[PDB]
Amino acid sequence: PVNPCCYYPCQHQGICVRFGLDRYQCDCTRTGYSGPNCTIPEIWTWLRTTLRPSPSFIHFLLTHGRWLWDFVNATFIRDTLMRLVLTVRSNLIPSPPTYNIAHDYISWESFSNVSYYTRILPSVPRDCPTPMDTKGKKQLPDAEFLSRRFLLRRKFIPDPQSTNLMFAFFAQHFTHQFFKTSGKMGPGFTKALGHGVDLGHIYGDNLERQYQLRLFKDGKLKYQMLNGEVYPPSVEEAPVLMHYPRGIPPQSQMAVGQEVFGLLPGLMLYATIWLREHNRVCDLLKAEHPTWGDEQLFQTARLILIGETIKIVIEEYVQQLSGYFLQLKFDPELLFGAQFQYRNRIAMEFNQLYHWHPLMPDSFRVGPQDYSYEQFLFNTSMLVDYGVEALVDAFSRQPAGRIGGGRNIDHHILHVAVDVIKESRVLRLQPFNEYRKRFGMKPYTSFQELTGEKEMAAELEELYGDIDALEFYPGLLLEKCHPNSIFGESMIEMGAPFSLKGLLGNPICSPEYWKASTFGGEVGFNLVKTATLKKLVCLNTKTCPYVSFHVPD
Amino acid sequence: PVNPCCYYPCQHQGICVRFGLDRYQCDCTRTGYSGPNCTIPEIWTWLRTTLRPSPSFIHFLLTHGRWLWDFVNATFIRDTLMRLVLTVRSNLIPSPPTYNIAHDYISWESFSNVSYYTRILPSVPRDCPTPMDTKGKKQLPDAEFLSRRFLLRRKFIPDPQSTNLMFAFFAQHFTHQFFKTSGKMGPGFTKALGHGVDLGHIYGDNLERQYQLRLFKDGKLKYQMLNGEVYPPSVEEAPVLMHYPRGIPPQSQMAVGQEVFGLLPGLMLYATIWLREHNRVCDLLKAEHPTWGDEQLFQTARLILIGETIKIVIEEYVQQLSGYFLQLKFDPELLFGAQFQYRNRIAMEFNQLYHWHPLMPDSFRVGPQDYSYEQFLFNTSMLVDYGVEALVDAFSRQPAGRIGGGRNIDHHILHVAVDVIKESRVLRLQPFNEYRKRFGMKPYTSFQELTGEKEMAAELEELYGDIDALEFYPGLLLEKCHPNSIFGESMIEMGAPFSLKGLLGNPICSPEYWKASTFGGEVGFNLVKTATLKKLVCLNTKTCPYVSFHVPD
Ligand SMILES: *[C@@H]1O[C@H](CO)[C@@H](O[C@@H]2O[C@H](CO)[C@@H](O[C@H]3O[C@H](CO[C@H]4O[C@H](CO[C@H]5O[C@H](CO)[C@@H](O)[C@H](O)[C@@H]5O)[C@@H](O)[C@H](O)[C@@H]4O)[C@@H](O)[C@H](O)[C@@H]3O)[C@H](O)[C@H]2NC(C)=O)[C@H](O)[C@H]1NC(C)=O
Ligand SMILES: *[C@@H]1O[C@H](CO)[C@@H](O[C@@H]2O[C@H](CO)[C@@H](O[C@H]3O[C@H](CO[C@H]4O[C@H](CO[C@H]5O[C@H](CO)[C@@H](O)[C@H](O)[C@@H]5O)[C@@H](O)[C@H](O)[C@@H]4O)[C@@H](O)[C@H](O)[C@@H]3O)[C@H](O)[C@H]2NC(C)=O)[C@H](O)[C@H]1NC(C)=O
Ligand code: HEM
Ligand code: HEM
Ligand SMILES: *[C@@H]1O[C@H](CO)[C@@H](O[C@@H]2O[C@H](CO)[C@@H](O)[C@H](O)[C@H]2NC(C)=O)[C@H](O)[C@H]1NC(C)=O
Ligand SMILES: *[C@@H]1O[C@H](CO)[C@@H](O[C@@H]2O[C@H](CO)[C@@H](O)[C@H](O)[C@H]2NC(C)=O)[C@H](O)[C@H]1NC(C)=O
Ligand SMILES: *[C@@H]1O[C@H](CO)[C@@H](O[C@@H]2O[C@H](CO)[C@@H](O)[C@H](O)[C@H]2NC(C)=O)[C@H](O)[C@H]1NC(C)=O
Ligand SMILES: *[C@@H]1O[C@H](CO)[C@@H](O[C@@H]2O[C@H](CO)[C@@H](O)[C@H](O)[C@H]2NC(C)=O)[C@H](O)[C@H]1NC(C)=O
Ligand SMILES: CCCCCCCCO[C@@H]1O[C@H](CO)[C@@H](O)[C@H](O)[C@H]1O
Ligand SMILES: CCCCCCCCO[C@@H]1O[C@H](CO)[C@@H](O)[C@H](O)[C@H]1O
Ligand SMILES: CCCCCCCCO[C@@H]1O[C@H](CO)[C@@H](O)[C@H](O)[C@H]1O
Ligand SMILES: Cc1onc(-c2ccc(Cl)o2)c1-c1ccccc1
Ligand SMILES: Cc1onc(-c2ccc(Cl)o2)c1-c1ccccc1
Repeated sequence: PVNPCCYYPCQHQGICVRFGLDRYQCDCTRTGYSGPNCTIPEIWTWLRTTLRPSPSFIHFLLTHGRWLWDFVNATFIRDTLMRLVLTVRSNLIPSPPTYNIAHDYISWESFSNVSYYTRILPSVPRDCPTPMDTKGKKQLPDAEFLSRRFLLRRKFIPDPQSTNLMFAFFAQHFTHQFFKTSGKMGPGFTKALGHGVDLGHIYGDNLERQYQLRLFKDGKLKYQMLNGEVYPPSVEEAPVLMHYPRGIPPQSQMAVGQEVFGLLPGLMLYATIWLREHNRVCDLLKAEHPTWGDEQLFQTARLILIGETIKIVIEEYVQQLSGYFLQLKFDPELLFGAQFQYRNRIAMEFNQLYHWHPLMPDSFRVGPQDYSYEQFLFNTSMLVDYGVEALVDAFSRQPAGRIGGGRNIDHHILHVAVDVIKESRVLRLQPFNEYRKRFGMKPYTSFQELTGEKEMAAELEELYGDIDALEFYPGLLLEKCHPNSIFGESMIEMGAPFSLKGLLGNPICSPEYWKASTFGGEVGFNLVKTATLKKLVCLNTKTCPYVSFHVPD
Repeated sequence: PVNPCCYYPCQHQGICVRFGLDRYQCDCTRTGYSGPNCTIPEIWTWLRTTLRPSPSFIHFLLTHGRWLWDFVNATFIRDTLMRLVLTVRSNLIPSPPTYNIAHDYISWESFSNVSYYTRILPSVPRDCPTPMDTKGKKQLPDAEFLSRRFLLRRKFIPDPQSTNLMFAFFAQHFTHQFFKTSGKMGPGFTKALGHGVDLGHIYGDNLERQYQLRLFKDGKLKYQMLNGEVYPPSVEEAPVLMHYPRGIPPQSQMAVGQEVFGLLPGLMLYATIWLREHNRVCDLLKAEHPTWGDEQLFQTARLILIGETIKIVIEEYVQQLSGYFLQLKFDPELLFGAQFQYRNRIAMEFNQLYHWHPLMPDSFRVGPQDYSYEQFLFNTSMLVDYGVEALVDAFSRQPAGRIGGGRNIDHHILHVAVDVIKESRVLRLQPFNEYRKRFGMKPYTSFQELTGEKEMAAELEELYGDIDALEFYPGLLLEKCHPNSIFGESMIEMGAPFSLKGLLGNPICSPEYWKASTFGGEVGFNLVKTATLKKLVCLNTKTCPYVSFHVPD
């Protein structure tokens, strides 16, 4: 008997449950709808859907009318809108978490065992004909044919929106503090148990690396000093597990907290500037707190860096991504009037969503010369050859690649985008239109409606067979971008809920932690409120390069 | 220079922070008060303190006027009051957690590392003359002299309130799912990382014991069958670490999930009745869900037992403790309108508070005969010699001891109460009057005001020297009880916030989990809503004994 839950009968977050041998029931409890499929609207939900503008229309409002938004930003509405953004987005995500790679249902284990990635939509039941439910081919398209013919960069397409490499590296570094899929345990499992902005990519997955990384005097961290400049220490002085090539000297590695940050120079760059920041904050704390032991200087400085990070990510990072005239604002007090769970756990769909490799260029330009991937990847010397200044300046000037549209992944990195597709299939994610539905959107009715063109659309229909079978990652990357934006709507309406729920679910944003005492008094609390990217690189530097998430357009 | 934070300058939850070499500042952020010590009231907080009745007065209201409360219970106010009780109590406890044995300040480590017990009030700074701050002797009273002369049961004082042993055993069994102090890591550390009603005392601290305890067919658990009755299996069939005496046969142990439950027969008795419940729930689920695999039957049955547990604990357990005419009610929807963090982490003061050993009698009466402690402790055969029925009947008939007043711990168990005092001193808890203050009450001004008499009061002043130095556990147990109640006010106003915050902070109470789908449809959801103690023992039994948290008065 065909498993009824593969027709996806339950609409609007209704929970499909199996009864008897061939029956099903939708749990519509607080879905706001009624009926056997959760399709009969309650009076208020009806009133809201009949008044609810198009997502692309609200994107239009936020991206037009500089005069109106000058007024909004200069008044209190700038706050109310922000509070609305935070609230309406974060509500789409379950809190506490619901599902994981092993359980398509609420369970105490999925709640307890934090080494799972969580899950927004359940799995595709294995007892169903199609691998995507019931629509599509009985075996769906090849992974590297999709990746090669639809994601492979033929010519470089720069970000229409100004995004630079100083941004993309920030996205990688920042992101790998909570995306640590362990090949040892398999797909849908994490080594980063913080599940948020804990700076586990600076301080480590465990207390071991942390102890082997900090200097234990004045709360600082261990550090080399090369050419008169401050850098991370080597495995000789701070011996911790870190992936490197098998031949480089030991005085040439560095110790950071994220095992992979030795590979790319941008990652180790951020490790450097953050570490300098931490030790500087330690200095500022000990200036006012001569009596504190080491570990309080450490923990307080860590909280200050967590605050600075969420601050910069919201007001500059997501600002650059959004293109909104509305100036986003990091004020945790905006949520003190709301029902909000200060708690995050990361979903499968959110790192698969976040694979933004098209941001990487054809080459890496530093100054007048040019480094290919083979020269840039794994390069041990470039980070210290050029001052941190010079690398920030060169990265913040070179454009980054557009993420949407398709055919904009360099051929070197392209293999990641293949594995993700295959990984999607092992994680058994639902069809693109089903996530599309769960994040408040309407499913596409044709491939040509998806891509906004006719060639890739025709071929996509030739491969998948039905739009309802398109896959999560592919369709998310082949969607048409908004006009002059860095990617289309699905990445907006899906990624934004995860990003904001993860940035403000941090307990430092709670009413309990969000006090000046938590950050060693007023100097550190204002140090979190006034943090900027320019302050972060420049305050830890001998000179100011061009530092920005956008090129000098 | 004397550490200023030992004067406890900060009032009303203000955070004492040290500046310079000899300065301090109180963080009064949302304490509702102003000023350098947090003593200047804001207008609304002033209006509330001038209208706030005495805690003992509200205790008077809740414990008098059966007619008025017949009306209140029969109407909707029965709900509003409950929502008030839940809200006002739970607000006293920090969420997310704040402190631990190692950090007297908010830190990412205290947030992350769940093997710590949390902490409501900070430690006593070590750089201070008195071990309790600044008031009292430079070395404070002996532990076993206090315990022997002030806590030792001279004659049995029965609970004025009807409490029986079927209750006290329930309190022990129920409590040891979240109190698992590990002697290996030291004081202020736990093995029960659930920190709540996860039934880790039925299913285990880890997935290992869990797998070695369930039968993996139809989601049930392993089980022996002795005399035609269902019991837990032995270490031969379910081999898991469990403390026992070093000589008893292997076919005489049993496997439960709490390592210590083999020792007392009441503990293993609850282990039995719960296990029978679980397997019965598995049967009920598979009756409607022929298609579910083993592990979904397991996880769903576990959630159902968690719901049954919180239900019984709130509406029967805490009811028996309270003596309130107001019928308490477990409805998680009462908090769906509130700002409430569905998240709990256990504090030091809450297991030290919960050491209720005076509930244990001089002897253990079963039927016409009587077993001394030496006969009852560690007894392997008594649980199976008498039917579970007969043990429930004998325990629910024998009175339990009053907890307050003092001089009511049996000499056998008395040593625990000594260690707790010493353990208090290693955990460096603050003075009794300081917790007294933080839970909304006024510090006692004299020992005779504490005990309500003159003899123990005079000697307590002779030992401690000042009431502001009296200790948490001792003063909590020497306090005068309310008239005809099981203990005084401090146990009420302190323990109630921890108990309710822990009972409703469970994620099954969240809006996300609290659905009929989470509990395998409607039969299990109503099985949680209609759970009672009588249903729990009787539905898993051949006959109904007298089962109640109170004697047949
Ligand atoms: C979060 O979840 C993950 C995944 O659930 C956890 O990591 C996994 O943990 C699993 C269990 O700890 C582990 O799965 C095991 O799978 C089998 C289990 O079979 C056992 O039992 C049978 C029979 O019973 C045996 O018991 C006795 C006891 O001593 C044995 O000697 C005797 O031989 C008897 O038969 C046997 O088939 C088997 O021999 C096992 O004992 C094991 O064989 C596996 O090796 C494995 O241990 C799984 O591998 C873990 N990893 C993954 C990726 O799933 C993770 O721990 C958890 N995190 C937290 C914090 O809870
Ligand atoms: C929750 O918190 C608890 C407590 O914080 C965690 O359990 C504790 O973990 C502690 C650290 O993991 C542990 O303390 C350790 O302390 C001594 C001394 O530590 C040394 O630290 C550095 C390390 O120097 C080492 O360098 C080389 C490099 O590889 C080592 O081999 C070599 O052995 C050398 O020591 C020294 O500079 C310093 O001087 C100290 O000597 C360790 O030696 C102990 O073995 C211990 O591991 C503590 O014992 C743990 N237990 C308790 C009760 O505190 C718990 O893990 C945590 N939970 C989570 C989930 O994070
Ligand atoms: C130099 C450019 C980059 C290279 C070479 C690169 C390479 C890789 C590779 C090889 C993997 C496979 C991971 C694994 O198997 O565990 C991977 C994973 C990943 N990359 Fe990249 N990447 C690059 C840039 C980026 C950027 C710019 C982002 C996003 C902002 C990104 C996000 C990720 C994520 C999210 C993962 C998977 C996370 C996990 O489970 O750990 N990468 N990357
Ligand atoms: C025969 C009756 C009882 C005996 C022998 C008994 C014995 C003990 C002993 C020996 C400890 C030692 C603690 C340790 O070192 O880790 C202990 C702990 C404890 N007992 Fe009792 N107890 C009894 C009844 C009760 C009851 C009725 C309660 C109800 C509150 C209770 C609550 C506790 C608590 C909370 C702990 C500490 C928890 C921990 O850290 O694991 N006990 N008990
Ligand atoms: C709930 O969803 C199911 C699945 O989409 C709907 O069931 C199908 O209805 C059509 C039209 O009558 C039938 O031909 C199919 O055989 C049904 N499939 C199954 C699996 O039952 C159902 O109609 C929806 N509920 C309502 C009220 O429309
Ligand atoms: C790593 O980067 C360094 C640059 O910092 C490379 O060495 C430079 O190479 C360019 C041309 O490739 C020269 O023009 C520079 O003069 C070199 N500078 C130094 C200090 O060596 C190095 O070759 C790179 N590593 C790899 C493997 O290509
Ligand atoms: C805040 O708390 C401190 C400590 O209780 C108070 O300080 C004491 O005040 C008395 C009277 O002025 C002095 O004799 C003591 O020497 C003070 N002790 C210390 C450590 O300063 C302080 O007065 C309180 N603040 C206010 C406004 O009363
Ligand atoms: C454990 O309890 C059993 C009771 O079931 C004890 O054995 C009983 O003891 C009483 C009097 O002590 C007798 O009247 C019963 O006839 C005995 N029954 C059985 C089956 O032995 C046993 O002695 C207890 N253990 C200890 C150490 O005292
Ligand atoms: C001019 C009005 C600005 C309001 C800012 C709200 C930001 C969130 O607008 C988004 O719209 C989407 C449309 O599909 C919804 O799916 C999301 O739930 C909602 O967060
Ligand atoms: C007339 C019945 C009133 C029902 C409401 C009682 C619940 C509120 O309980 C209150 O909790 C506070 C914080 O823990 C304490 O300070 C108060 O003493 C206590 O009354
Ligand atoms: C609105 C109805 C009010 C009825 C008057 C109730 C008087 C309660 O009197 C109470 O007596 C207690 C001792 O029993 C004391 O502990 C309390 O301080 C006191 O308020
Ligand atoms: C792009 C972009 O542009 N605006 C964005 C946004 C944030 C909040 C709301 Cl509401 O919208 C995002 C985004 C940010 C993070 C992840 C994924 C998308
Ligand atoms: C005893 C007793 O009596 N009433 C109680 C009560 C419940 C809610 C409010 Cl408010 O009061 C309690 C209690 C409840 C939990 C823990 C410790 C004590």
